Amino acid sequence: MDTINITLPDGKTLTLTVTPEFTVKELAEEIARRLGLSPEDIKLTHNGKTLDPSLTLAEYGITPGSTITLEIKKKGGLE
Repeated sequence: MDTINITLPDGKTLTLTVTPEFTVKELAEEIARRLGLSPEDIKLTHNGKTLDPSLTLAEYGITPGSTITLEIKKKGGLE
């Protein structure tokens, strides 16, 4: 396996390729470019734990062919 699935709040899924040389920040900027968003707002969550952009994908122990869910934070006003 070399492809991964990413489930967004819209309900659809996207297919991207992952490598041990790619970082969490790099992989996030690639997928975000197609959706028109910023990497500083999207957070990757796996097994209940979140992934940091400073670390690597091979440090967390992630493999291709797994299910990943992303989340985004929205702001309206003060109250």
